[PDB]
Amino acid sequence: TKTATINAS
Amino acid sequence: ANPCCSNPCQNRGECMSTGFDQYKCDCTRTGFYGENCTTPEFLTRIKLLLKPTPNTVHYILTHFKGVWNIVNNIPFLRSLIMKYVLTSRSYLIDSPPTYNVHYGYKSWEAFSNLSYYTRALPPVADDCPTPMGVKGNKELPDSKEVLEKVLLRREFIPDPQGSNMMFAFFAQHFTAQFFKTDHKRGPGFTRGLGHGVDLNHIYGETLDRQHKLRLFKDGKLKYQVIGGEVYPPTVKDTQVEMIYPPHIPENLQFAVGQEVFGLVPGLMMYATIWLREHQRVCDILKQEHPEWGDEQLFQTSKLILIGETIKIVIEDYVQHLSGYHFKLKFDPELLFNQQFQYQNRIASEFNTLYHWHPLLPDTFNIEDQEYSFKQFLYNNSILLEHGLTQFVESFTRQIAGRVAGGRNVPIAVQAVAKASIDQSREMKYQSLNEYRKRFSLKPYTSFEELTGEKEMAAELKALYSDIDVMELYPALLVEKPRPDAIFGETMVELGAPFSLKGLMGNPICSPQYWKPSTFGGEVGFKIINTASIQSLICNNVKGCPFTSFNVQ
Amino acid sequence: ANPCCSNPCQNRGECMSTGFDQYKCDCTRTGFYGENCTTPEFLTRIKLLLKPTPNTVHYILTHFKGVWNIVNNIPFLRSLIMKYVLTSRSYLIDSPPTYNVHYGYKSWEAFSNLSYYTRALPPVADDCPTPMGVKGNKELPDSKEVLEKVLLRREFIPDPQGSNMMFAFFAQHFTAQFFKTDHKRGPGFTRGLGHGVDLNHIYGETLDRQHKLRLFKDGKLKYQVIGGEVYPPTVKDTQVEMIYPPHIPENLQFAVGQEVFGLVPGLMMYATIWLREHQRVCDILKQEHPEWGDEQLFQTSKLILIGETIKIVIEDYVQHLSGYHFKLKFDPELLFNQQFQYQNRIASEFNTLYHWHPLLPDTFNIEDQEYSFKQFLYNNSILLEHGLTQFVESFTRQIAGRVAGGRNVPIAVQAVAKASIDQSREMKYQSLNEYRKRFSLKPYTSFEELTGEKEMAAELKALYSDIDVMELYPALLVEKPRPDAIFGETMVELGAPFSLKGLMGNPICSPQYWKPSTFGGEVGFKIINTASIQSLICNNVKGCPFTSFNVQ
Ligand SMILES: *[C@@H]1O[C@H](CO)[C@@H](O[C@@H]2O[C@H](CO)[C@@H](O[C@H]3O[C@H](CO[C@H]4O[C@H](CO)[C@@H](O)[C@H](O)[C@@H]4O)[C@@H](O)[C@H](O)[C@@H]3O)[C@H](O)[C@H]2NC(C)=O)[C@H](O)[C@H]1NC(C)=O
Ligand SMILES: *[C@@H]1O[C@H](CO)[C@@H](O[C@@H]2O[C@H](CO)[C@@H](O[C@H]3O[C@H](CO[C@H]4O[C@H](CO)[C@@H](O)[C@H](O)[C@@H]4O)[C@@H](O)[C@H](O)[C@@H]3O)[C@H](O)[C@H]2NC(C)=O)[C@H](O)[C@H]1NC(C)=O
Ligand SMILES: *[C@@H]1O[C@H](CO)[C@@H](O[C@@H]2O[C@H](CO)[C@@H](O)[C@H](O)[C@H]2NC(C)=O)[C@H](O)[C@H]1NC(C)=O
Ligand SMILES: *[C@@H]1O[C@H](CO)[C@@H](O[C@@H]2O[C@H](CO)[C@@H](O)[C@H](O)[C@H]2NC(C)=O)[C@H](O)[C@H]1NC(C)=O
Ligand SMILES: CCCCC/C=C\C/C=C\C/C=C\C/C=C\CCCC(=O)O
Ligand SMILES: CCCCC/C=C\C/C=C\C/C=C\C/C=C\CCCC(=O)O
Ligand SMILES: CCCCCCCCO[C@@H]1O[C@H](CO)[C@@H](O)[C@H](O)[C@H]1O
Ligand SMILES: CCCCCCCCO[C@@H]1O[C@H](CO)[C@@H](O)[C@H](O)[C@H]1O
Ligand SMILES: CCCCCCCCO[C@@H]1O[C@H](CO)[C@@H](O)[C@H](O)[C@H]1O
Ligand SMILES: CCCCCCCCO[C@@H]1O[C@H](CO)[C@@H](O)[C@H](O)[C@H]1O
Ligand SMILES: CCCCCCCCO[C@@H]1O[C@H](CO)[C@@H](O)[C@H](O)[C@H]1O
Ligand SMILES: *[C@@H]1O[C@H](CO)[C@@H](O)[C@H](O)[C@H]1NC(C)=O
Ligand SMILES: *[C@@H]1O[C@H](CO)[C@@H](O)[C@H](O)[C@H]1NC(C)=O
Repeated sequence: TKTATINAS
Repeated sequence: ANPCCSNPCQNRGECMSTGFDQYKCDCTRTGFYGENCTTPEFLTRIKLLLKPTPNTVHYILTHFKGVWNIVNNIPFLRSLIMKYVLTSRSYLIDSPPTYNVHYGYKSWEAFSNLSYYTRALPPVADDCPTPMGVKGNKELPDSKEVLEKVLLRREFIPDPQGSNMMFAFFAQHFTAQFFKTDHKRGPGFTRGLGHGVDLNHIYGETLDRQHKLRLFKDGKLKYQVIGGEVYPPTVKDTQVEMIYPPHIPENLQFAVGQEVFGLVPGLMMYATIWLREHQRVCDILKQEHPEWGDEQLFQTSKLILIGETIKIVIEDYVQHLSGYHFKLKFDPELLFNQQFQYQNRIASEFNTLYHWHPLLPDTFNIEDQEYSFKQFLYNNSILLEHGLTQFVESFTRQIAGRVAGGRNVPIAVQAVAKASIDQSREMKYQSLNEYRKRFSLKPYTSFEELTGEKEMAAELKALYSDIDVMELYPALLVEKPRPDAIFGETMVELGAPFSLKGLMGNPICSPQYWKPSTFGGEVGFKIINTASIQSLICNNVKGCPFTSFNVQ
Repeated sequence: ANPCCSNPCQNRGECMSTGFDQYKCDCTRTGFYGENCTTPEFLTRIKLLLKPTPNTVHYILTHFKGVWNIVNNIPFLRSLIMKYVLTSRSYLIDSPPTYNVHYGYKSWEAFSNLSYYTRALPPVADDCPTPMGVKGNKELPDSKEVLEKVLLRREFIPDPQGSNMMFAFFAQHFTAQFFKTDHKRGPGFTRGLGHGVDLNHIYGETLDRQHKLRLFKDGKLKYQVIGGEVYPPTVKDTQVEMIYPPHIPENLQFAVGQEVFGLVPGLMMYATIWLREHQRVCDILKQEHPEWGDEQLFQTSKLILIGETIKIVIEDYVQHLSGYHFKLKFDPELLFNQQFQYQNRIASEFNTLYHWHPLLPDTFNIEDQEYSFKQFLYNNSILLEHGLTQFVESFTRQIAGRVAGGRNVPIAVQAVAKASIDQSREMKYQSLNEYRKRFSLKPYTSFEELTGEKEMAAELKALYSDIDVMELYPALLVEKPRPDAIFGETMVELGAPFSLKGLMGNPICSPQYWKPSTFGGEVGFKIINTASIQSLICNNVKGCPFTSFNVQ
């Protein structure tokens, strides 16, 4: 979750 | 003629011939006694009365979502529960292993020879009258008949649990490291001498191979960069024995741990993702250990990926498959105060039950294109054409077929389904009911009970006559699924124990290994403990596409 | 330069470099904490205060013979005690295994590669300043110097415990199945992929060899009858490769499981006895199972001999070596409620400590002759000349040399003793004191403390300077023996744990295997449970000569 959120930004 | 042909001994008691026409049951530690180990010992009785059925337990685990919520958030509780599910399986698998295709009795050959798949139930002795022992006819029903009447797919039946193509291909890629049948030897033989999650499908079964795939710098794996994208290296460069149809372009002849992934774009996709993840971890460890060399960087990264793999398989893969509201957990510590053997030998039966072909769709839709089985096997260009990102987005969206249920095996792969039947017969597998008992399940008393319906049951009754002669593999694909589930009782109850042993039985799960220093420190240890299918893709797929094993 | 060169982490904590000149200790599960895992936790403090030293325990076990008598006759008590001795060793060996000659850190290569001997203590990193890490000089003292000054035998020193030639050759024959160094690869490699008591020295390491040695009738092994006596078949008759000098006639080139057993008539004697015992058991099982075939007869017999071997090694071999008044017992059941891993990997250190050459006499007295090492080596005619009966009566009478004590290594075999020293250095073994700590023993503070005397201690001090740089192998042969014992503390405490794992870790000791049916029934099971070195000889040596491991 946390990684997906920042990396997807 | 073998007096044990009828599988007379119950409750795991062992049958031994005592003369040409006599047998004896060894009820040692069975909790029962009597000629056939059927008379229960007081305590046995007590225990039996207190053990809830798998379906009751499955029910509880799939309801009361509200309480499961509090539990899922009470670490102590969650651990407590995960421990129960872990130990509840435990007592089921023989470890050290026992039988194999050639030995219906313990022998040093059966034990020592790692080239054999082990067997949960011994083979039916060659001299038995009927194929299942003494029941049924001199012959089992035509496999083509069984195949067509109740296994082949008419209309695609989608999996109610939402499994997608990400899941279908992960199942194929993952299990490919330990289900590596040695065709030149036979169905009961394997080439995966590691008998577990050793990641040889990434690193190679042998040192010679591994070495050809390694960069020997920073502990990394060789790779090429096409269009700015990292992909496995070629055969020309690594010289890893692997021979592709001669027309495949040089740069499209990928060299990976498992020489069979090179065909399927879906398998090559995971191969590329894990290769990428290895290097990633290598970079992370190098940063923490500027003092380390290539070997340790490589070796430590391999240990971490093994852990990541087990973490994902339990908390993501199995979690999904289960349908539980309870959050399954990967915690080796849960077993430290338990009696558990950190060793595993892959069972022929685990391989058989895992023939989940009904999962395959009729076509594979990537982006706007829709490919047939024919143009989607052996064609690596599709992957390079669409890219990993599109492949992930697409595979995440496409639903997989239901496995249990009946008639859902794509005709395009029917020969594979017929082989499962034919080969199981070759390896003289015992009946479905014998395996059900073997796993503390109540035998079925009728084909209707098995399927939960009438049409297929009737066709089965016509072909087999007796439910006690019904075969395991076909039964698994026709079994009445659980409420809106992908599988039926038999599949879950036989596979769970095999899986736990393959996952928790890994050396890195043992006390001497399960510590930070084994993975280069707290950093490397965290990689394992925070691993998920979303992270794996996010970290290694341009754009960090959203992903999961279910179709949203 | 490796920051871990000084072996900073104590109490089994693991050292990991955290930078070019920094390290960190992983005190996980060590019961201690602190930079070097030296600060004991509360319960640790307690446990330490309540644990008696090995010498105190050894004392108790070798005194109060009167009470030991009552105990030895109170099954419940005897079992109770044997359980303590079993579990007291337990927590010592890493299983699943960890290090090897090439890996000072856990790796999948170290774990999976069965060609390596495993290591109780990791090797000293190649980049360390001194051979033992950072202590001592750039070089260890000349091995020839150590050899001569304190290892070589001047006058034969007989073993106070009475060990004889039956014991000396049994030690050699028995351990030959698992200590099979792969010379083409190096001292840290083995050819015994079974890593234990699998009896490959009788049946062969490979199916190919085994098949050439089998009769394929009644499950028996091929054999020839010379002068009415049963002997092994020849290399010509079977074509199994054996190690024999050019001048040895064909009729004297016996074919046995271990191709090296023709090197000593003392070895071929045991080879003949066990071959005989296999057939014997085959005949017994055939009688019980007229319905069985060759394969099962063979396989079941092999399983029984494995059990007989373990039985004898514990109740006769180890019993003798121990000097205990307590009757050691072979009972797998004792471990069933305990956490124990039924697996084993042979340690390089177990091989090293086992170089018990001082046991060898200066000449071999058989009947009326005395043979030098030279006329005994490769002379199977001596065995045929005297016969097994005479060999047994003679070997039972001849006393063996003491091992601990110092200066008792026959000059005739000095190159072998030098190799142990040289090879241990090659495999970068850690100091004697590191291994002592590794096994919960108090490090020695002076060479005089080690030897229990002054002359040799002084010579050692001269050569090594620091006791903390003293080497394990030489130390074992010079260590102050225990009261009238053959060994000193270090030998017993390092070897016992390795032995237990090799003996009890055998699959047949596991619950699924430890049952009558596994050995063809109560009859076959009894063979295992009543086995002794006297029975083995009695049943297979004409005349049933009295025998034992001690000189009356
Ligand atoms: C795990 O179990 C597997 C299944 O039993 C083992 O594989 C099988 O192994 C046997 C023995 O190696 C093999 O048959 C062999 O024997 C045949 C006949 O022996 C002769 O040939 C020699 C040639 O030098 C001659 O000197 C003798 O007089 C005699 O005629 C050979 O014809 C054959 O090539 C082979 O060597 C089975 O074919 C085999 N089948 C496998 C290939 O599926 C496996 O060895 C075992 N693994 C371990 C590690 O023990
Ligand atoms: C357990 O560990 C053992 C110790 O590491 C392993 O044995 C060692 O294994 C290696 C690899 O097989 C072996 O070296 C090899 O590599 C050399 C170079 O690779 C090349 O040669 C090929 C030839 O086709 C060529 O195509 C390439 O371009 C490249 O030049 C070879 O020269 C050498 O012959 C060998 O194949 C070590 O010698 C080896 N040493 C042993 C003999 O002591 C062991 O394999 C491992 N066990 C398992 C089951 O993995
Ligand atoms: C133990 O199991 C055997 C084998 O299943 C039983 O033997 C059968 O008994 C019935 C009734 O006598 C016969 O119709 C069968 O022909 C017998 N043989 C077989 C192979 O089925 C036996 O009755 C059981 N014993 C007990 C005490 O329950
Ligand atoms: C932990 O162990 C290290 C390594 O043995 C100790 O470091 C040594 O400390 C003494 C005193 O400061 C120095 O003379 C040495 O040069 C240090 N390094 C080495 C390699 O010996 C350290 O003191 C120990 N720490 C604790 C808390 O006991
Ligand atoms: C540590 C794992 C504990 C597992 C027991 C818990 C839940 C079981 C529930 C669902 C799994 C479904 C089917 C079993 C069949 C094969 C195993 C798949 C995973 C693997 O390929 O291994
Ligand atoms: C199952 C019994 C385990 C033994 C525990 C009890 C007592 C130990 C006492 C004496 C043995 C002496 C020295 C150890 C060295 C080598 C092991 C020899 C046995 C083997 O080659 O295996
Ligand atoms: C809080 C505890 C509630 C226990 C009630 C458990 C009820 C599970 O009961 C199960 O229901 C299934 C239908 O979904 C049936 O198919 C199973 O055979 C049945 O055992
Ligand atoms: C939709 C994907 C389903 C994957 C499940 C594959 C299950 C079995 O796996 C297959 O078993 C065969 C033996 O019969 C082996 O020869 C194959 O190499 C192996 O991949
Ligand atoms: C009630 C039981 C009391 C047992 C006390 C045992 C004390 C043994 O003490 C031992 O004596 C040996 C001398 O033979 C010394 O060599 C050992 O170092 C010493 O620990
Ligand atoms: C009778 C035994 C005396 C042993 C003392 C040996 C002291 C070192 O003497 C050595 O003995 C070796 C063996 O004979 C020779 O090979 C060496 O050359 C010699 O230097
Ligand atoms: C008196 C008889 C003592 C027998 C003990 C033998 C102990 C170790 O055994 C030996 O170890 C060597 C490794 O250096 C191997 O090369 C040899 O082949 C092996 O027999
Ligand atoms: C291979 O893949 C390409 C790209 O998707 C596709 O256009 C082509 O039809 C495929 N080739 C074959 C021979 O199936
Ligand atoms: C071999 O053994 C015989 C019989 O004991 C003996 O007489 C002879 O000396 C030995 N031969 C050699 C070369 O040692």
